[PDB]
Amino acid sequence: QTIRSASDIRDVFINAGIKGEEYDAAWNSFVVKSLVAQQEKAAADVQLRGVPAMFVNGKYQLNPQGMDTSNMDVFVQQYADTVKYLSEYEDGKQYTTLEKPVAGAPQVLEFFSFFCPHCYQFEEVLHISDNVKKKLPEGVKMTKYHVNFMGGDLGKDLTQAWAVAMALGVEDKVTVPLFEGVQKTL
Repeated sequence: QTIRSASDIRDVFINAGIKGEEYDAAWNSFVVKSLVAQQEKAAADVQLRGVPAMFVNGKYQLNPQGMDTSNMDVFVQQYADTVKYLSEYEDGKQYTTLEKPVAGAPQVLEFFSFFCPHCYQFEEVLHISDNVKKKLPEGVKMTKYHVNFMGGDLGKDLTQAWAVAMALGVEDKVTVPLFEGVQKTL
């Protein structure tokens, strides 16, 4: 169940409960085609240099380097808070303001890769994700986009695979199995 190829990614989806026909149907769908393009554009729109990264309303970029890292606990609590705050802490510290705002951007957008070790931690060690969306205000959702500038050929397939996950609404079912399958390969 390690992920070294496209078919391996398919296997993980199947073992998550998505049937191969549904996966293939979505893999080749218009919506998924459109989602891979938008994942790429949205990264380009904020001039994304790397992951993990998080942006609020196309306006603000979370700045974990300007956060209290005394310990893990305090850091996770402050990160989930800055997200709460901005979705309603001084500029240049816990967050920065984008020069040219991205209109039409999701309320809260995280960028990640199944290849990125700090992304695996953010998601399944620090639980930054779970922790921010447990404090996220009502009517505000967290979106996650996969980036294709990591992992070569396999990275692009994972970006299209994620588009399928979003297309079918099975993000919660495959996130962990996908992180595990790629990180095990490391």
